[PDB]
Amino acid sequence: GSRRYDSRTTIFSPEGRLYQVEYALESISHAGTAIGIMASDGIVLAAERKVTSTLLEQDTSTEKLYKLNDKIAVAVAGLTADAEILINTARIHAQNYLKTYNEDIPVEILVRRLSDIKQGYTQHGGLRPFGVSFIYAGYDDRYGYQLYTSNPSGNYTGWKAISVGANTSAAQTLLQMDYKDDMKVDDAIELALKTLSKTTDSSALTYDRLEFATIRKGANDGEVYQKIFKPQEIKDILVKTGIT
Amino acid sequence: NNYDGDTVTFSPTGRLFQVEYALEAIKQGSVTVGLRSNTHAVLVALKRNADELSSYQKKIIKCDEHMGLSLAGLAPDARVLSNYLRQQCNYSSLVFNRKLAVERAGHLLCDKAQKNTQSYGGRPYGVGLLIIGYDKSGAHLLEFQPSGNVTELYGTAIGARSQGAKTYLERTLDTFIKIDGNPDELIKAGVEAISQSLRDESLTVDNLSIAIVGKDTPFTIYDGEAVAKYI
Amino acid sequence: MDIILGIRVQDSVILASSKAVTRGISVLKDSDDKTRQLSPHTLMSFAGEAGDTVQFAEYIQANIQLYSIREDYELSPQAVSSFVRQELAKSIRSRRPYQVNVLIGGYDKKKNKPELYQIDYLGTKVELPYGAHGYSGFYTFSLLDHHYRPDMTTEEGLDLLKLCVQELEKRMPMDFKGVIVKIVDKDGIRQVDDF
Amino acid sequence: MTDRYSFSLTTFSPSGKLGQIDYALTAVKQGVTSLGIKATNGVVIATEKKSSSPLAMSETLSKVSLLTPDIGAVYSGMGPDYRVLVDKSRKVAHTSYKRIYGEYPPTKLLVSEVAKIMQEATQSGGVRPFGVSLLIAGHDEFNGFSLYQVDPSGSYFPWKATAIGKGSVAAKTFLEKRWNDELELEDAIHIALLTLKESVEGEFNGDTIELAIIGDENPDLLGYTGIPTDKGPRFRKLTSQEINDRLEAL
Amino acid sequence: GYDRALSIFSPDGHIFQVEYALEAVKRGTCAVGVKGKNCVVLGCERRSTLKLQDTRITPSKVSKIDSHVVLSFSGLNADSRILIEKARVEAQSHRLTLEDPVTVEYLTRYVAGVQQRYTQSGGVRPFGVSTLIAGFDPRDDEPKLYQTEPSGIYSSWSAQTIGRNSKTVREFLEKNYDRKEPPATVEECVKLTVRSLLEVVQTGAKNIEITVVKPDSDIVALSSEEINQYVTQIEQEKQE
Amino acid sequence: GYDRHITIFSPEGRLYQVEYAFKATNQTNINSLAVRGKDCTVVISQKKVPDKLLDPTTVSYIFCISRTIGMVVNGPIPDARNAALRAKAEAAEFRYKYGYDMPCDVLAKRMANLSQIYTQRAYMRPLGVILTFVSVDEELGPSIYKTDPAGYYVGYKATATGPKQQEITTNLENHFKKSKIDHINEESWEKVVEFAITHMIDALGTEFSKNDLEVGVATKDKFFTLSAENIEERLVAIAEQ
Amino acid sequence: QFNPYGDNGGTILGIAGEDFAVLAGDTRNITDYSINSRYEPKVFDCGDNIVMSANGFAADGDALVKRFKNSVKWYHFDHNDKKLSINSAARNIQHLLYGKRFFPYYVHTII
Amino acid sequence: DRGVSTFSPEGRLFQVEYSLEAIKLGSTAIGIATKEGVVLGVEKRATSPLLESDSIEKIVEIDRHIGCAMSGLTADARSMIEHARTAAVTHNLYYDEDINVESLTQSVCDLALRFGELMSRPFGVALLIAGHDADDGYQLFHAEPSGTFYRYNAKAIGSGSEGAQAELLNEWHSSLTLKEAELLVLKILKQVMEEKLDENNAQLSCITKQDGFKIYDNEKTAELIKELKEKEAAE
Amino acid sequence: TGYDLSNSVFSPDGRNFQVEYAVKAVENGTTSIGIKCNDGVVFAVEKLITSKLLVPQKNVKIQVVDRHIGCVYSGLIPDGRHLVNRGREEAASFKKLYKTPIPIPAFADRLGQYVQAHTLYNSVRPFGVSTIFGGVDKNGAHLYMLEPSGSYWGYKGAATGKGRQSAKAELEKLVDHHPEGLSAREAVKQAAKIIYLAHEDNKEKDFELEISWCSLSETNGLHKFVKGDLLQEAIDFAQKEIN
Repeated sequence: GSRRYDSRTTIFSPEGRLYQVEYALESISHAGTAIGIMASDGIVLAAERKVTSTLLEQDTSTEKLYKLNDKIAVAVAGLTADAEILINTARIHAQNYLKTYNEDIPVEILVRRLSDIKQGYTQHGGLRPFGVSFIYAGYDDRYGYQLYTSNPSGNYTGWKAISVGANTSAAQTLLQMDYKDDMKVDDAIELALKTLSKTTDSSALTYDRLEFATIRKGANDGEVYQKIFKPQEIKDILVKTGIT
Repeated sequence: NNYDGDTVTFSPTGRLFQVEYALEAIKQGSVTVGLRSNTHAVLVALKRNADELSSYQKKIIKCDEHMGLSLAGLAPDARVLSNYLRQQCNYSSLVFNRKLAVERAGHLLCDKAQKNTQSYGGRPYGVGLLIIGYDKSGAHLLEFQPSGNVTELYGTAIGARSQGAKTYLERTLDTFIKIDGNPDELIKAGVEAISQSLRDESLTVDNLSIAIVGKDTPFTIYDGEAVAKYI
Repeated sequence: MDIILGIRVQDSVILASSKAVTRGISVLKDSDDKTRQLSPHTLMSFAGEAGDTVQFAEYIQANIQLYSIREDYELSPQAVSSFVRQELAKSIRSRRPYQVNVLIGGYDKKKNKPELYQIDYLGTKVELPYGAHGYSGFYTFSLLDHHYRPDMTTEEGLDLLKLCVQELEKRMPMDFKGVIVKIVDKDGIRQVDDF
Repeated sequence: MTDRYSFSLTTFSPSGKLGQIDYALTAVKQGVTSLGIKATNGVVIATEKKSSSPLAMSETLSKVSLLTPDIGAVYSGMGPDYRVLVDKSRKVAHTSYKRIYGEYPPTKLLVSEVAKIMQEATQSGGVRPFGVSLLIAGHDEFNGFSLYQVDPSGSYFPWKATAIGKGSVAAKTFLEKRWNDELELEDAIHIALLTLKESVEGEFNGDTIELAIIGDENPDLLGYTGIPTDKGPRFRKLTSQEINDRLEAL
Repeated sequence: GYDRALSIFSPDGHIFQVEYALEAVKRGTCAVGVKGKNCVVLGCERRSTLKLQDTRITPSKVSKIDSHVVLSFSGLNADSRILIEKARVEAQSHRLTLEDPVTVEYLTRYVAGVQQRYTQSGGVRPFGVSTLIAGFDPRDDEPKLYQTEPSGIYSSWSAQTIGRNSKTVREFLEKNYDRKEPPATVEECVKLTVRSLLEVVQTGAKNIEITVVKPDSDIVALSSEEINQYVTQIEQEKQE
Repeated sequence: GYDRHITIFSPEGRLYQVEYAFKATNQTNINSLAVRGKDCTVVISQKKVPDKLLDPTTVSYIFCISRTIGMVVNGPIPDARNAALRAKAEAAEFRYKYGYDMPCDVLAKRMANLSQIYTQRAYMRPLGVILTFVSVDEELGPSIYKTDPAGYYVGYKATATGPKQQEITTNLENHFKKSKIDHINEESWEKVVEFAITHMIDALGTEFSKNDLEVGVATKDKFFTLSAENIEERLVAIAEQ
Repeated sequence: QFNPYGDNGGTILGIAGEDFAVLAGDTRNITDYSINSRYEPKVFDCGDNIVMSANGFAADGDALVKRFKNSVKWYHFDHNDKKLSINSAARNIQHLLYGKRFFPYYVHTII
Repeated sequence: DRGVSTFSPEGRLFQVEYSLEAIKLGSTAIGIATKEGVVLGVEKRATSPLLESDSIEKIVEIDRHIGCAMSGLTADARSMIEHARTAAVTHNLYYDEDINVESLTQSVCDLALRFGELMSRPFGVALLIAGHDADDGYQLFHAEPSGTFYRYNAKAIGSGSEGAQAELLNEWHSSLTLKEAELLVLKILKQVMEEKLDENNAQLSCITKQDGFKIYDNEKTAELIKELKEKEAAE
Repeated sequence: TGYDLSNSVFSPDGRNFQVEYAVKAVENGTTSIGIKCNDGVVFAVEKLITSKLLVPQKNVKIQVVDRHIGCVYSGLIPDGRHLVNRGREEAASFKKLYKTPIPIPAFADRLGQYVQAHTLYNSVRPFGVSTIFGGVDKNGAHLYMLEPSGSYWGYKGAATGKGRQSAKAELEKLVDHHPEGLSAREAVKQAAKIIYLAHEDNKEKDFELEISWCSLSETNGLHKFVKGDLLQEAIDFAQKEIN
């Protein structure tokens, strides 16, 4: 019968690793670098696009940064199509929580359920895992500003600053060097771009190869606003920190 | 060789190896003999123990008052098939108030076994069966094999070294076929036939199993002290 | 079942619930506690169809206790109340609905406010200064409309409650064998033992 | 009987490639060239109708398909995979959008649905990926005109202009030279016609070229009158004649 | 559904997927539990290739199952979340029907059963996780510590350890734990637990976690300071 | 290379099972040809009866799918009959659901989509057949639509299928080059059948008796197949010419 | 409206001695005011020295007795020809009947 | 690879045969049948001195008149015990009687071959099922993952078995008293056990008609171990 | 390669090797034939007498479907039974819905489509039988032969199994020497001869003849077995012709 053609996506190696998870991570490591940095007064997400052609419609585009609800966003590294499947799940899961409890979903709870979905694909059902890693940036009134990452294994951890995709070893070293706890959001923005600027496999960072988003308390008192930077706004922030 | 991974595969010469390997567990099974006159049908089976401290595996199972079988091979597979037969004899009574013809019992077993020889992920039955009964057309003996092939016989034997008993009966044919109205003579001829298949061992009292069914005798099993009479 | 009341004063929520359990022409019990603690600062009283009431209250209690352990955190009363409403709103269109009315009294620690939610078996939720289920409301709402004040102390709330229980013992056809009273405040849930 | 193939047929190799997506893209590479150009007041999509035999009637074979009255698609790769995708795409515009909101979906969202279908063939049990890349051109009220490419992985990207298939590397280069943000629709048609001649060997005329636009609303193509606010489809397939007219002035 | 028998026997009578799951446990960070005379302690290594961690929000390694029972583990983290969730649901379900919280033996037997089921069901791989489960039966003061592993076998331990270099620390515990005389106090027991981890750990910086369980739902985490004290006190005594 | 056993892509983006299913198409060694008249559509196919023990009347690769649609298959008969039965079912259901006779091209599309699925879903093999559907559509007039194991389909002015198909094809292209039109400009279907047989003879360089052929004709509101005797009548008329 | 029950009359009677027991019943079967049969036995030997009658609606009675007889048959098959004791038969019959608690066998049963 | 329900060319089920290997690796279990009872005994085999050996539960009650000892992958046995208990209690509910030992055993063995592509693999544990019933008296059954069960006057399973079985072959006679049999199980366990037999790494149990199935406390077994040395020293 | 290890996989030739391997199992079986006659059809088969012990006459191999259809087959016997069981369900259903008994061509496609279905997936094995079958319907007599691939045609005469070519040769003579028709009683005799002639290719073991027929005039369009005086008369006729 059909056993002959079954890759057995959910088995252990003799060393006790999940091949398909390892290979998925290997896939992700060639994806555009995405960085999250957490400040005391907000969170930055920055991500680099897979080498743009000049004819790409840059402003009506969303490859790397997605809004989950009003208080939570994610940066994507890996297969985009795989990521959208998981994003709609997350978007719905946030809406059920609101509908049930009349309170926006705590960031960790949303992250756990997405990570639990990923885990399932590594233990049962014989399907390939999702080739995606997320950086979650969000706010809630229990823990305030939070950064998380999850990867195809279904493991998730929290961070002050972190990167995913290409050259994370390089980038993690640079973030470790210049990050400090008391840091404000505009310091974090600067750090995020300077880090991508040094780790990029391109000749130099331009606005047309970037996506950028903040989650500040930057509107009117004890309330949280999500900003997905328009192309022009990135170009300006690239000048204001003298990268171009 | 490359064609024996599962039942759903034919070899280049048109054989079904998993079925043939299933047939092979029968050959490893302890010997059992069946034979009949026109008035009774008899099963004799040599039972096997694990060692001197163990019981001797039952080889004969009653199916209805007028039907039963002996087994050689995988015992649980006999339990499954004999159970299926009990149900079919039962269905026939409750619905039609009719005793199940031994011929139809054969066809039903054949078709049950066959399903397992044409679909993925199952496996053939690993047991051979000798079915005796007395129905509306007299005494019958049947030989079931897990290929699905069922055969009506005057007498036969299956299991290890069944070939001796099988030739003996083939010689004795015109003698035993006419042991009518005599239970104990047909049994003796049964016991004699099984003896042509013994080696380094003869029939003891907790070693030998006989079953008889016929004109005015319900299918009944003899073990223990009530076989001594025949050694 | 029958009598369940709640009053929310300045710093606490008070639940009063009748002690009688009646089947036919027999009062089977006169000391029944028609309440479950859902979390250390949330309490739920219940009245309605025999069997359904306890089965529902315990089912809710189990889910809220599960949530508390999973998140190592206590849901707000507003959140617990919305969870409960949804369950009843599901139930009303089930094959056999839960016929249970509840009051949820809680102290929200993030807000430092007491809260009282009245929810009927249809899943009809309202937050109220005082609430009642069943015939009780026909006497107590107008009484409370008169005597209640928003800034009352827990002691003043208990007296306001005595007034309600006095009226109900005077005018209600059935002997409900008094009430068990429970206060929910910043320090959790405690039971008054003399009423 | 039934599907005992409930496991993935596309899996990660040790390098992290997804073989079957890679190989499907290779099939798209072999496929006949198609392209799309976005103007300020419209979009154009075009391809070659490379006929299998001259005894075939190639008008009966539509490579450019209406999806909604304001959205069109074209492809490169395996024709039959395209046909069923169009079928599924038209249906999903209704079931998961129009039957809910009483209006046709905006382009990015219908595209998003198609992409979802294609992603699922990349991960579900018992299937290979689709062997096509789509260019979807469309208009909607709040987003204007747009153009999207969808690949076998289910990834999609918006384009000012692009090409896919056989001679796409050359065609993309041609389009970079010629594309500007002030193109009027007739200019983009003319550029599409130039770009396509490169990658076409044989006859090049109205019967061998398939070309459709997302432009102005066409009341004459609606089918009825009397509802002022219903103005007609923006999708229009150019006729054999209309193409030849523009080739004289080529 | 996906059916394939992934956990099957091999000619030597080994179930390789169960055995490879054990490998995944061996690669996991170390966990140890030691039971006092009137308490149980759970200690856990935290692998120290990671700074820029946010420890406010990163999943702690010891989980509460009910208010009187805790579970720690070594192996795949994502797998462990599944066991913990199921264990928590069963804990509440046991209260709802039996009107009593679970015994530690019961909760262990449940989790062990889940693990075993995944070793003989179609379409699923075994849990790459072994657990230590510890606490106090309700209205009982005698402490409990159990260990489960991917095969589904479980048993009780005076003290025990799992994960990477657990053989080193099991060695330590075997020469330093008197059955006759269990760590008579909280202080005493936490110390033996920290020592055993120090054989294997590194610095006892943010590299050790300790959780103490006393009877009647008395469970508390220790903070860096208080562990650090134990670290500094044992190293000074060591200079001999 | 298990990528050669099921319908998954090969490294050069190919489906070998689909390709090998095309090779099964010619397993029967029959050629078929279809043309359009003014009023009709004619399909002819070689009929080869090797074994003398066969009942020659039961040997057929032409099928009456509906009252209006005929179908000729090039390929092994089991797969052919499997396709024929399905198409008959699909044509009947269409009538019931939508209240008009299923058009040739739509049935073609529908069978093409069914074939496409077997190229994408692993548990189904493709059918080793090519299906030529013919009718006089009530909107489109005389029609030929053909389907292959890849799930491809298109309409034809005329077509041919089988091992010697290319000869017949170029023969036909040459005729239409000369004729300058889309069809056989003939009044009766009888003379279109004559054209069909004649041009098959030139291209194949063989002569036919009445039992070497098999003819199906579609007119407005019926498709029918000719008896040996109707064909003989037709052969005779060509000979006296 | 279709009524799935009927009343076939008859009466049955069981008495137990020290070392014997009797089970008696009339042989008349009726519906309404008609006699269906003057001899239609409704007390049966069921094997293992158990006699049984299921009086009331004969269809249900014959279904029950048929099923119990079958139960005795399978008890032998599954428990090495063991004799079914009267107390065990009683309990078995409880389950037979209660299995149709929400669409009962309309019979009064004596063994 | 190859299906889980594949026959070998010798006519055996690969997966069943391989499970038999796993059982040989298991700790020793011994049962002896007398006219005064059946004794079941096991080697606990703690993998480390730190593990509390009384938590090793390899002898198990099924009903009051039926007990069970196991050897092999012992986690595989939880559900077989669960099935057995349910079957026994259920039988009593339907029939107001005790369920026969053979019937019980047959019920458990029906589980065994319900694996394939139903569970995914055979059980990796053998069982000694011991009990009493009125019709057949004291009984011992060896239930294997092949779905076959054999009755035995005495039997050994697990690692020490071929040694121990040869020992039981000589020592068993149809007049053993219960005490004689308890000693015998202790004797044979000490012979085949790696470590030195004592009351913490072996366990005894019996089932008598009068008192049903009892697991012996460590104090009781200790005195039988002391009693065993005294009888051996004195010849 | 490895194209031949899994049913429904096309080889690069265009062949399904597993079906072809099933044919080998058919060719390995005993011989069976069918002869179409004027108003009916005749079926016969060779039954190898493995042993003295086989009760003669009592292992019947020809099977009836409905009341008017006979089926006989060579190869794996249980596979043939499975096929007839399905044929029986198909004919029951046809008669249930349409009242009339199933016409023979209709019945042939029912088996054809079912057999062909077992060449479409790798999760089933093709049938290990060629099946000769037929009967009388409102349009006359029909004889059919059906192969593991699901291929079938109508036949003037047909044979399959080990003696298939010997019997074909013999059948070709008949068709040639009786162009105007063969009677039912004649065809029964011929059937016996041809089975005896085709027993040359299988002659270690000796055999038992079994015949059956449907004739509009001789059996009233119903399928009957040939027994007693008529069987013996045909056995005799065959005995003559081999000496």
